[PDB]
Amino acid sequence: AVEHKQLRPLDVQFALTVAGDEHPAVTLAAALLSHDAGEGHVCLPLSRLENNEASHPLLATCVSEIGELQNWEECLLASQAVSRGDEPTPMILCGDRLYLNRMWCNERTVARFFNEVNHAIEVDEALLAQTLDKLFPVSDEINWQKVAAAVALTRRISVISGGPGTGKTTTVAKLLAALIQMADGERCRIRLAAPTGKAAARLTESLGKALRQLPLTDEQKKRIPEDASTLHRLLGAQPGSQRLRHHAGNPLHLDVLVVDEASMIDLPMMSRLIDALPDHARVIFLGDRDQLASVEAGAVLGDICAYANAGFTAERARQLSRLTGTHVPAGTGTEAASLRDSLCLLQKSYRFGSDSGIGQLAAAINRGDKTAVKTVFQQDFTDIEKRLLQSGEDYIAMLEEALAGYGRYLDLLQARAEPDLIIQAFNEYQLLCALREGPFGVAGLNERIEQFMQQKRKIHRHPHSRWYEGRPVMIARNDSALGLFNGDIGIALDRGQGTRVWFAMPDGNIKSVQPSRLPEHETTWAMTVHKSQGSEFDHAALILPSQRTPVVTRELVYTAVTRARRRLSLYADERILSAAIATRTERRSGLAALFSS
DNA sequence: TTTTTTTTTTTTGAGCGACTGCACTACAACGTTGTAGTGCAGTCGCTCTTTTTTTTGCTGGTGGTTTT
Repeated sequence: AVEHKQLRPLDVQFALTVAGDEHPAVTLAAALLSHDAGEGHVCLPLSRLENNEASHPLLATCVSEIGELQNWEECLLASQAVSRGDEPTPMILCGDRLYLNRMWCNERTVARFFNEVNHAIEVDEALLAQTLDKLFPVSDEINWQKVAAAVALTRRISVISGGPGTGKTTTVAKLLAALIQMADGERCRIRLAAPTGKAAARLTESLGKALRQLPLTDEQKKRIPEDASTLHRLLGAQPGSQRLRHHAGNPLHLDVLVVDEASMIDLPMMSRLIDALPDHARVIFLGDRDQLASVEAGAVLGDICAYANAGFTAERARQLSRLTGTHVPAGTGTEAASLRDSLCLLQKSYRFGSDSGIGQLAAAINRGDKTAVKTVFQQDFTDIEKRLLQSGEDYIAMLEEALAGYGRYLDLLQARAEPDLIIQAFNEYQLLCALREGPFGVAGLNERIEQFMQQKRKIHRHPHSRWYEGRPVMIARNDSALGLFNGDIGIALDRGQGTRVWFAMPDGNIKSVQPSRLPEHETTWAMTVHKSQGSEFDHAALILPSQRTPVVTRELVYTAVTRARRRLSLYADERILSAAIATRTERRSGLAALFSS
């Protein structure tokens, strides 16, 4: 890539410290490995290092041995920095892929967790089928949620892959209801994990409103899960040290663990969660397959769910047909039966069907760009609009359409109404941009919207006050004392006691906080796609820059499409949207070779 | 080029010198035994200051703060 050529000083200093007085081949390999680990690639194949490097004949002529060091494996193993996994070396080369020692340890831990410990819990099939028939009312055709709940309650470790609006939380509620109704006398300490606090709050309110609907008992309501915790808070991560409370000696005293949003879970946090689990806990992972990658280096959920396209096994198809009582198809071939059995694919979306163009566009994002052009082209399904953004008049037209997007918000702001309706009207329309600074970014679009509200008589703003009535703010760091998490929106207005910011709590109430008590506050007229994950908006509008950037890729446009409930607008060029679909954010990892053997 | 989380403390005196108890042999009183002197080991008090010393250019010299 363009960023991969501009070498960071960290990779150069790491290569000069690790290699030192060794050959320049080890220096170039360590620099390329550190640069690929900085971008998020877990493994480094030796074929790319051999072919796509111009210094390869130079390093071939620099080495001098009896065997001449023609292979990269002998040249790396001749140095004291690369071993086969026995000596405590920083770099590990085992399967013709060079990685770091920590990444190799976490990759082998994930492969051992998903290849060996995932055994089959044998339960009664008749009572499970009766609970699935009494919980799921649809029994006429094939329902993927029933098969997902059956394959999650059958095996210990299970991964549920599904997009937004497909009823994943209802599937988790039916799964937990059948889990408690199956084991009556056995105690079940259900635990819920989330990577972020706002997604944890959404998970708590969604599972509460899903489990209060289903009929339970007096002892069944006692075994309701209490709360969803952060992954740093469940394992006991400290700010100063990396020492965990449940690292390797005492595991977490849990029975079943549901980890929501596994797409934002990186490889070290996944390995630290795996090392904390006991030998009897059953873990259910949630997340989308085609969603955006993790925050730090690593891609766990994508490399897990890459084998979901092959299908199930021959025996597992008959097992699912005996459990669900319907016709479950089988997958052709068998490469890894445990991982292909533990996976599932959700295709039937309940909040949107084939009549809406949003789901068809989300299905056409993973396909070629001409499928997306055909999806936007014919009749637009009264849901998706596309506006070309090339010059300043297109920018003025985009701001004019954003005026109509925030029209109900400004109407409720000018009419001096209750703040709850103001927050409910603001949570229906949302702009999503890629970058932060410049003319195309967060700070550009926020300042342009503030200048446009200063121009037209819609929002009065004092230049020296910085806390005018009607500014939307968002928090950047968590604050458990105030009850607000990262990614929560607040609207500043004057109720009569002064300019205070109202936040919409997930418990149904509204909280008025002083702006002096806010730890962080950033203007949120246009959110980044990485920071808008977990939330949902009724009318989303994606804005992509004209300059080519590695942020705008297939998963970014997919998360921008799946962010919209009903209406979605686009402001991008044709060439940028055509090139962003083909350029997929691939992350090289050794999971595809370890799961194939 | 984007971005995630997190609130639990800990530990710290040792050498010098005496008190007391049990073992251990030397030697005189009545072969054996009681009294005396010393060695070794467990247990315990105790105790660890005091303080102040200065040259630096007021504007030393074409120097000089502030409004359009």
